[PDB]
Amino acid sequence: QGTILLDLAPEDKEYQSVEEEMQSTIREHRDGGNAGGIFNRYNVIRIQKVVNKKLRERFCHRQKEVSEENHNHHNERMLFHGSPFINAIIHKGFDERHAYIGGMFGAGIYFAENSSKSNQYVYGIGGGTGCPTHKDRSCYICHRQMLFCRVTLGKSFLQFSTMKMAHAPPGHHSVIGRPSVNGLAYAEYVIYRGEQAYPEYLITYQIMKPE
Ligand SMILES: O=C(CCc1nc2ccccc2c(=O)[nH]1)Nc1ccc(-c2nnc(-c3ccccc3)o2)cc1
Ligand SMILES: [Zn+2]
Repeated sequence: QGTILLDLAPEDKEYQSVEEEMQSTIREHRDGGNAGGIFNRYNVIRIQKVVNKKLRERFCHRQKEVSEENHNHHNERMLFHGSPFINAIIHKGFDERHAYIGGMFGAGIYFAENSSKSNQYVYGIGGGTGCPTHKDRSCYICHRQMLFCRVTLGKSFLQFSTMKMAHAPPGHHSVIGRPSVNGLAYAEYVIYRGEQAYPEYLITYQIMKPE
C-alpha cells in the first residue's frame, strides 16, 4: 500500500490539539498580509493523520542516527510547513532534491512554529499569484493545505544572519534562524535531509475574512 489518510474527528483531543496549535500561533507579519492574506483566524475544514509505512521507516531510521550523534536525543519538534508541494510530500515524503534553493539559509526545507508564516508559502514564494482558481493571495474561498510535522532537529546550528548552506554545518543536523533587529521577526527551522521530517498532519483549511 501507500499513504493512508485518517480523518480525525473534530470532537477528538488530537484534532482539537492540532487546531489550537494552528489557530493559536497566528501572528501579524511585517508584510501586511500581502503574501498570506488578511486574517487573524482560520476555518479548519479537516485534519488527517498521514500514514505511510516507508516514510515512517526512513524518518525513524534517520531519527536514531541523529540520536547517535546528539547524545541520544533527536530533539524532535512539531512545526508547520507550507508550500505548493504538499500532495507530493504526503505520498513520497520530504525530498531535499526539491529543497528551496532561494532560501535564507540555503537549499533546505523550511518550517515555522507560527502557522501564519507557513501560510505565506502555501501558494508559492511570497504567496506567488494567490489561489489557482481566483488568482487571489487573500482568497477566503479556496481550500488551503499546510502540514504540522514531526521535525528531527538534532544539534541545531543557531544563526541570526543570512548564510546559504547546502548541508547542515559539521556536527550539526539543522539550522535555526534566530530573530534579529534588522533581521528575522521570528525563527525558522531548516533541514537539508528530507527524511528528518515526517508530515504528521495534513490540515485542510481557509483563512477567514476579519470581523
Ligand atoms: O521550504 C520551502 C520554502 C517555503 C517555506 N519557507 C519558510 C520560511 C521560513 C519559515 C517557514 C517556511 C515554510 O513553511 N515554507 N519550500 C519547500 C518546497 C518543496 C519542498 C519539498 N520537499 N519534498 C518535496 C517533493 C517530494 C516529491 C515530489 C515533489 C516534491 O518538496 C520542501 C520545501
Ligand atoms: Zn480562491
